[PDB]
Amino acid sequence: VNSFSGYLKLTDNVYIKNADIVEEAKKVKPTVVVNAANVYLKHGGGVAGALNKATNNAMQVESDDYIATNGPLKVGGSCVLSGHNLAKHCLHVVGPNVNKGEDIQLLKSAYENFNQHEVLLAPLLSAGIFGADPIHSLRVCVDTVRTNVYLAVFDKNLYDKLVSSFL
Ligand SMILES: Cc1ccc(-c2nc(Cn3cnc4c(N)nc(N)nc43)cs2)o1
Repeated sequence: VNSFSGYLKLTDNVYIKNADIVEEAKKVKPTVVVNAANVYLKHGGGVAGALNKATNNAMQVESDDYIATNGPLKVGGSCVLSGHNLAKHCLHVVGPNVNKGEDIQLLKSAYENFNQHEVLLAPLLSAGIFGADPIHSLRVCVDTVRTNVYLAVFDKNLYDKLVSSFL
């Protein structure tokens, strides 16, 4: 038993809520929050910009040091860094961004990173400004992640469609 509340159950291990991921992380302070990162860990917009802003740019400073030491992530890849004031840890995961010509098939590889953590709060990968269909995205999540994932979907219209249009 944990501190998540108000989630709709999708499968044995997947849950969903219409929530801003920043407000949810501040309220729950989970062990792991997932960031929808890019390979450079440049947290400009979407989930990444919003999480970074809530850490007063400390996430960006820690990320720049990580890149200066290790180089960029892979599309489909991840790294674990601090969660700052929002979580114990932040799992930065790079879903494919279709507006940059990135391969949609790498979305499954991105979600595989979640399996290294028993419980996560996370956004839908490659949704929002990353330009994938949040619904194909939810199907890959459900068919790939085996650990306990609490999804936050910010857009009410999108949430209603995903909960409805789910097979
Ligand atoms: C077609 C359509 C309508 C809305 C959207 C998008 N949603 C996202 C993901 N996202 C961005 N910011 C946040 C945030 N603060 N909280 C959560 N849970 N998700 C976030 C990217 S585009 O796409």
